[PDB]
Amino acid sequence: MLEVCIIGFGFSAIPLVRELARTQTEFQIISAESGSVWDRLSESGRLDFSLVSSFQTSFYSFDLVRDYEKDYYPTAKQFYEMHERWRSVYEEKIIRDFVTKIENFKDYSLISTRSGKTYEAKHVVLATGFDRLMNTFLSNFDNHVSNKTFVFDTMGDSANLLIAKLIPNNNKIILRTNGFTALDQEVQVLGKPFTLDQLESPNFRYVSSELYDRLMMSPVYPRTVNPAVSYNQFPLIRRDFSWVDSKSSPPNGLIAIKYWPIDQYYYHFNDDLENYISKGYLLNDIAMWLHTGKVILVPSDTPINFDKKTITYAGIERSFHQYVKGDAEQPRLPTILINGETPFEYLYRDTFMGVIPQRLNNIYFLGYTRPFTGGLANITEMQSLFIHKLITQPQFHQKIHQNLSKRITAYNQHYYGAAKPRKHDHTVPFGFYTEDIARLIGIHYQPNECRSVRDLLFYYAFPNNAFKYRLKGEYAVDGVDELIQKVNDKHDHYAQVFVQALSIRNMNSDEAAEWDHSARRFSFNDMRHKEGYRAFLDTYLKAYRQVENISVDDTVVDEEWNFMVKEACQVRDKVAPNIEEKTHYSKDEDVNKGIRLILSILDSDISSKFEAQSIEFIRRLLQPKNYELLFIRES
Ligand SMILES: Cc1cc2nc3c(=O)[nH]c(=O)nc-3n(C[C@H](O)[C@H](O)[C@H](O)COP(=O)(O)OP(=O)(O)OC[C@H]3O[C@@H](n4cnc5c(N)ncnc54)[C@H](O)[C@@H]3O)c2cc1C
Ligand SMILES: [Cl-]
Repeated sequence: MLEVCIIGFGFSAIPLVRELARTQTEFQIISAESGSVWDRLSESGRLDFSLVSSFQTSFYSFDLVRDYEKDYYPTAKQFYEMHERWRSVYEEKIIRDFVTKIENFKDYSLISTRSGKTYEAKHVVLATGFDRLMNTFLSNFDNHVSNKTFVFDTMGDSANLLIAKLIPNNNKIILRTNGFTALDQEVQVLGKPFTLDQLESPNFRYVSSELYDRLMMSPVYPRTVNPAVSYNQFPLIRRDFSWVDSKSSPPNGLIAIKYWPIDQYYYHFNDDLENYISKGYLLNDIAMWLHTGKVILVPSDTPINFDKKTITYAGIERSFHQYVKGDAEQPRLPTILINGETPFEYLYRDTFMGVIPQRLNNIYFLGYTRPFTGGLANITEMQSLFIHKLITQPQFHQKIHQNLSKRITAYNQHYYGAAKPRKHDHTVPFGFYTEDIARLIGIHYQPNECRSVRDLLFYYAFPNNAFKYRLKGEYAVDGVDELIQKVNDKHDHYAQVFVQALSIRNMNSDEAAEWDHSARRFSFNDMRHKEGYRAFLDTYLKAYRQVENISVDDTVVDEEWNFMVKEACQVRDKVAPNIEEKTHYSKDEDVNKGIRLILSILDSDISSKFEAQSIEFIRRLLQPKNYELLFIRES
């Protein structure tokens, strides 16, 4: 009987197939001839965009050890070409067919296919991805439409991409909204560029959940009164977060849009704009669009007449060309029968770590957990190690399964509390999830084993990417020592991130929120760095039109739109004048002082005013008081 059958081969399955091949475990892959969304986008010439996630978090460790030389955002073409390279390596292991049904029994499953052939396997892994309505819409979009109005009832990374393609042709965008969370995908730290995933230092949650909450949440929840942040200039961007009940922040179930702020876009791309646009680097700065009025936010109950295609706002009956509403993704699962009889109903909270459904036996799910920030690779690489160990080590399979229902209950109590289930439950902070899996497998690090300040920087501030856990032990990858060294040298050993936590250790949440927004450029949604890029935006629109071979008449003044913008931006016009120029920027000065201190004691042993108080905090990091995670235990 077949030891392992993997159903679906795209991107998520690659690291699991690698480990099964290494241990020479018997496996077979079954994957559809139709392919993936990337295949159909490639065939229609629509891989003309870029990822919302950094290279280090979006490609697997065994590629990074060869190819990493700098932080950057890959293109969609680069991502798909990597899928195809690995498909070519493993194609001899792939049967091209479509699984229609799985009958699950006590220790094996019977797999049915559209061709009529059946397969038996002890262990079955599903890696089939999601269906998304927005995908078809992206695949049929005519990007030459010009001088029209669009109404959106949803906002998300796919809607933000469509908006980026519409803005250059003088199209006007109305968002009927109940709020959204958007975050600059690259920020400045003392002028230097960092991708947002580098700033999260997740293991500081072990110091205390309250400290970590202060470190992370002021850009998401409306905690600062600073008139420069977008959620004070445009209050309709604020979401209702009354559902949150967990003390673990950012909460499981929070989602965010990641976008290019125009200042960092200028820094990277101004010298070769037409080529960068043609490669897929599109300016998608939703904060710049709100600043300029090219997008307006209106209340969710603003009335729409769908027969006449009008929306009524500011006393104006505004005609619109197209209405856009996204849909809920759903996992692409075949029929699955419990004990060969009872249809299985998929529920994220009823699985362990999104991988092990407790209602089935020896069936595992790979690729159905989504990261809050960064790429899917971090998640699926760790899931693959977890699945590989469950399949190949019976003692580990038993250790996890013997108390599986108790582990799931404990996980849900920790991360969701009494909150009712939500459709976005499957989204997790990536550096909590990777560390959780590492502790379950046993490839984690121990804070008490740090000897020097440099060791503490690696433990707490070096990002919890999957490759962090593949230097030593069971799942070691050749070349990770050099990769970690290069990343450390290019980021000053993450001292600047380490010092953030040091700086807010004694603040309450209001003080920490004010401190976060006291920088000359704070990380997220800083509306002081938009007006100065108006001339560049004109240059960008011209470049975009040249690449798409479009001529756009922008001579006609749309006074009606200008009136609607004025109504929509009343709060901005009252709040923005309160922005004050400052002589000193507390956060910039505090971080600069902290970096100098840390780099000066980098190689000091831990056992050997501000400096004294900082050294005391550092010594306490060897014995963090909030390390317990009850769902890791075997009891
Ligand atoms: C527009 C878009 C942009 C994205 N951008 C990013 C980004 O910037 N960063 C990031 O990290 N992720 C991004 N993703 C998410 C993610 O990386 C992709 O969704 C990725 O394709 C998921 O890989 P997968 O292997 O899980 O699924 P897929 O790539 O969809 O592969 C699954 C395969 O299984 C096959 N299959 C399905 N059902 C069956 C069956 N019953 N029998 C046999 N075969 C079957 C399918 O035909 C397919 O070939 C994006 C996704 C989309 C749609
Ligand atoms: Cl990177």
